[PDB]
Amino acid sequence: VEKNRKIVAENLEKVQAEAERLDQEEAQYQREYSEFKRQQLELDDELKSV
Amino acid sequence: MEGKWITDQLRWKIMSCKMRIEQLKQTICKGNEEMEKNSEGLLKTKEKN
Repeated sequence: VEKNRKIVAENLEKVQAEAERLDQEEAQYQREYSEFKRQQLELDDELKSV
Repeated sequence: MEGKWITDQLRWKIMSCKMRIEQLKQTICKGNEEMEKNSEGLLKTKEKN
């Protein structure tokens, strides 16, 4: 049971390690998309203004 | 005394072993419940991933 516990603990740890990496990636997608959104929200006003 | 002293050593050995079986059975229950919880958590995390 200690062996199985250790194996499963490593699986949970390594799977959660990917979860936190994807959290940084998704956080980065938001950080970048927010910039593209900022630009888009100006081009739409320039288009309407022009 | 040299007679009872020997049988009481055995009695203490049995009682000690029983106290250790009670401990190991609980240790396995604890280990299993921790593993079962960790397995359900891992499954949920894979699903989330």
